[PDB]
Amino acid sequence: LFRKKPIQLLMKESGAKGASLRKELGAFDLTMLGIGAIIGTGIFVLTGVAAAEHAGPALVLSFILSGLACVFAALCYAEFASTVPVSGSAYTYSYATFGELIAWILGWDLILEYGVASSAVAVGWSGYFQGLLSGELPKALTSAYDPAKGTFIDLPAIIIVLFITFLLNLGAKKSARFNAVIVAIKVAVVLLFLAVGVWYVKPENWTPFMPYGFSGVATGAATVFFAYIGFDAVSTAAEEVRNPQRDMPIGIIVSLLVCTLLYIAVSLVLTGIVPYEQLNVKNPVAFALNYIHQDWVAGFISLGAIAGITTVLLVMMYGQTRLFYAISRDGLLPKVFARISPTRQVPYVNTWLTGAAVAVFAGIIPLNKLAELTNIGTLFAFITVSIGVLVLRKTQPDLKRAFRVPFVPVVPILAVLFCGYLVLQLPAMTWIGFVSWLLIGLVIYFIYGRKHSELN
Amino acid sequence: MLGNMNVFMAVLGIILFSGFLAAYFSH
Ligand SMILES: CC(C)CCC[C@@H](C)[C@H]1CC[C@H]2[C@@H]3CC=C4C[C@@H](O)CC[C@]4(C)[C@H]3CC[C@]12C
Ligand SMILES: CCCCCCCC/C=C/CCCCCCCC(=O)OC[C@H](O)CO
Ligand SMILES: CCCCCCCC/C=C/CCCCCCCC(=O)OC[C@H](O)CO
Ligand SMILES: CCCCCCCC/C=C/CCCCCCCC(=O)OC[C@H](O)CO
Ligand SMILES: CCCCCCCC/C=C/CCCCCCCC(=O)OC[C@H](O)CO
Ligand SMILES: CCCCCCCC/C=C/CCCCCCCC(=O)OC[C@H](O)CO
Ligand SMILES: CCCCCCCC/C=C\CCCCCCCC(=O)OC[C@H](O)CO
Ligand SMILES: CCCCCCCC/C=C\CCCCCCCC(=O)OC[C@H](O)CO
Ligand SMILES: CCCCCCCC/C=C\CCCCCCCC(=O)OC[C@H](O)CO
Ligand SMILES: CCCCCCCC/C=C\CCCCCCCC(=O)OC[C@H](O)CO
Ligand SMILES: CCCCCCCC/C=C\CCCCCCCC(=O)OC[C@H](O)CO
Ligand SMILES: CCCCCCCC/C=C\CCCCCCCC(=O)OC[C@H](O)CO
Ligand SMILES: [Cl-]
Repeated sequence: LFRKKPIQLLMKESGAKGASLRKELGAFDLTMLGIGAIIGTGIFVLTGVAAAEHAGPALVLSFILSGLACVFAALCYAEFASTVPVSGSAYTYSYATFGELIAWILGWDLILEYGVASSAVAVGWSGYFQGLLSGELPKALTSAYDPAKGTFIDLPAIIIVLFITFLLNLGAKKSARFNAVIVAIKVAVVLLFLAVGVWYVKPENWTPFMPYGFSGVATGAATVFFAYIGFDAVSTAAEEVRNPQRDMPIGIIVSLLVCTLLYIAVSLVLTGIVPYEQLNVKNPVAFALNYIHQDWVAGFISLGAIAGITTVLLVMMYGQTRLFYAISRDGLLPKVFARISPTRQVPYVNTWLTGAAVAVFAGIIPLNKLAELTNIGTLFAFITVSIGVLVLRKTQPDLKRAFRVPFVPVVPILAVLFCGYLVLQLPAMTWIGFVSWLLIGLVIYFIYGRKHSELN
Repeated sequence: MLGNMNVFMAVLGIILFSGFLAAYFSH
């Protein structure tokens, strides 16, 4: 059940995959990788709805609490990327520290999390694409999820997934320079909203600071936690990094700490321009600029959001596909094969099927539910890795660690407590989907999962 | 790297130039 995977074995698979691949990537390229995976739908969309219905102007404290939970968690991931510098996240770490049973549960949870996160990202993207087009407007009933009045499907959200699914299937190799271009488009547009929006900030809009009390700051924090998911993606590039033991921890923590500051500033400027009660909009940042008659800058920020949110979508789908290739190689799920040449067949993952699943949920499920369901799965993964550092310090203490978590028990415990606190802040119905999904996975392990590449 | 740092820095400046410009010409 708790049969651990030796770190030596994880080095061999990473060393076989990254033998051909060229190494250039440094601390800067990995910070871009991190920022690219972090800034997206969370800050561009969730921030509006969360300020209007959960915290109000106090959404800034809701970003601090939520931001602190991720810092303590990211510090744990950095110790893991320093110690096990292989192309892989939480699934690989749990397999080395806890063992097969914990790695399967978390693994199966993240198959859902990356899928559900892609739908939430694509729903957010749609609201910015629709907002930009008007000023145009498509058929009224193909603009959002199925409610009681109007809309049936969110067609732009269905379409963007299919465009991303077509790109990943085209097999076009990644360019670190091209990623520096898009990440700068995203960073510059955020700074532009801050620099232009500061002039129109009415401190009157901040006066009823905590209208929903601290209870509202806490539920708000569980929502806007989503915006911080993405720092784990720095482990992808491990087979292309010269010295990954000290560059990947830098990338993880730096990309996170940068975004936390932008996030605090965006919250203040947003609630400062528009009264909290008017921010429940599909495009809050474009709306705030339109509210104060900066129409040209608003469209320019809508463009940056479209291009910038698209990179979040590509990462999420890739991280899921990579995760399916890892679970099946370990024998915990069956092996699919497809001919790469007319006479040469290799292991395959059906991206058209994994992408179709995402496209459907993106077109029918409201953003809030999708985000809340990603938040539960991610918080439990974060708690697992945090304890993983402690378990790896007790068992296997001799391992080389270029980066070490500052305070040996305290910080990993704090991450467990802060994340644990945010889990208790999510709606009760969010547990129905998450738990039932885990029961399905737990059944899979006893029937199939015990017929894998470590039973021997 | 290096080229990737310069490429990043240059586009921030291009967008911040174009942005500050368009912002000036508004009610
Ligand atoms: C680094 C930051 C703080 C400084 C640069 C900000 C740029 C974007 C500034 C420089 C001058 C600014 C303008 C100065 C004066 C006015 C008139 C007033 O009705 C507020 C908006 C408006 C129209 C400003 C819009 C933003 C603007 C173009
Ligand atoms: C220069 C010649 C251009 C010719 C014009 C036609 C090509 C269209 C290209 C689109 C960009 C998308 C490229 C595909 C990027 C895939 C990234 C990937 O495989 O994974 C994600 C990565 O690891 C983390 O972001
Ligand atoms: C302690 C802070 C240390 C950091 C120092 C950074 C200084 C950056 C430059 C600022 C000048 C521009 C000020 C723009 C401020 C927004 C406008 C404002 O506050 O009021 C409207 C104005 O007074 C009537 O037009
Ligand atoms: C690239 C550089 C971007 C830098 C962006 C700044 C950082 C974010 C700070 C936010 C707090 C804002 C506090 C400023 C309050 C100003 C009040 C003001 O301008 O009031 C005028 C009037 O009341 C209304 O029209
Ligand atoms: C094996 C099964 C054993 C049975 C136990 C399973 C847990 C059921 C939980 C229900 C939440 C009920 C929520 C009711 C609505 C109140 C929401 C609210 O305001 O909550 C504030 C705070 O969270 C204080 O509950
Ligand atoms: C504090 C108030 C806000 C002010 C905001 C300032 C930041 C924006 C920078 C613009 C210049 C960007 C272009 C210059 C940097 C790229 C070129 C470079 O670094 O070097 C040249 C060459 O590439 C070597 O080989
Ligand atoms: C939303 C669906 C509509 C999408 C519409 C997209 C535009 C298609 C037009 C021309 C193809 C360009 C052909 C000219 C480029 C020749 C080089 C080439 O084949 O580049 C591919 C690249 O190297 C590896 O991706
Ligand atoms: C007019 C016809 C022009 C020719 C057709 C070109 C296709 C359309 C353009 C861009 C695709 C944008 C999609 C988003 C690309 C994201 C790339 C990315 O982040 O790739 C991973 C990175 O290289 C490592 O981290
Ligand atoms: C900063 C306010 C947010 C505005 C957006 C800025 C975007 C800048 C982009 C990338 C950062 C490049 C990496 C940061 C370089 C500093 C690295 C560092 O602090 O330390 C290196 C090492 O760990 C020894 O201590
Ligand atoms: C501070 C509160 C948070 C509010 C948000 C920040 C506002 C400050 C604005 C611009 C900083 C400059 C951004 C330009 C990115 C620089 C990229 C880089 O390479 O930085 C390393 C070094 O500074 C190269 O000299
Ligand atoms: C949270 C409760 C909601 C639960 C929502 C359940 C969604 C099920 C929908 C579609 C499945 C079909 C699409 C997935 C097909 C997978 C194909 C694939 O990945 O094949 C490669 C193989 O896995 C290599 O090991
Ligand atoms: C058998 C046990 C299985 C595990 C079952 C776990 C059930 C969820 C737990 C706690 C939150 C209960 C209330 C959930 C709905 C309200 C939203 C919330 O959590 O808090 C609201 C806040 O306190 C005011 O706004
Ligand atoms: Cl006007």
